[PDB]
Amino acid sequence: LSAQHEAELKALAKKSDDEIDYSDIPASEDGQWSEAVRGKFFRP
Amino acid sequence: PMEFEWDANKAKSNLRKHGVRFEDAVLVFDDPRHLSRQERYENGEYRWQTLGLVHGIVVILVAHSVRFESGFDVIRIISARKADRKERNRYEHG
Repeated sequence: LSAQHEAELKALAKKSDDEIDYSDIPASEDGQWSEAVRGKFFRP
Repeated sequence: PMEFEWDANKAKSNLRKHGVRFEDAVLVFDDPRHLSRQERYENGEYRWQTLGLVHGIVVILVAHSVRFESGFDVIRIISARKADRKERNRYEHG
């Protein structure tokens, strides 16, 4: 990645949970993730 | 086979509000450990949420739809944000 793109991702990695905005994708609970599939859309 | 679509204005707003690019949100599907849950049927497609690791640096949550066409699938990216503590816990240990 460019240095600037990498920097954006490292800044995001350091964001605290307090700084997350749930207005478009609300917070979940473990129970809502009971029927999840891992690797569902993985294409090699 | 899979292709990706989104509204360009929604992508710009998502970057402004949440700090996540849709071009990076697409990369959750390249993480073999991505974790996906189906929410509802909406406007002729299934809405899903997927957690995955982007560029080895950050776990993101992606809201998207899936539609099946003749010989290919289309994922529409709708929203994306950093995963929180519970969501990271499901991504690592679910």
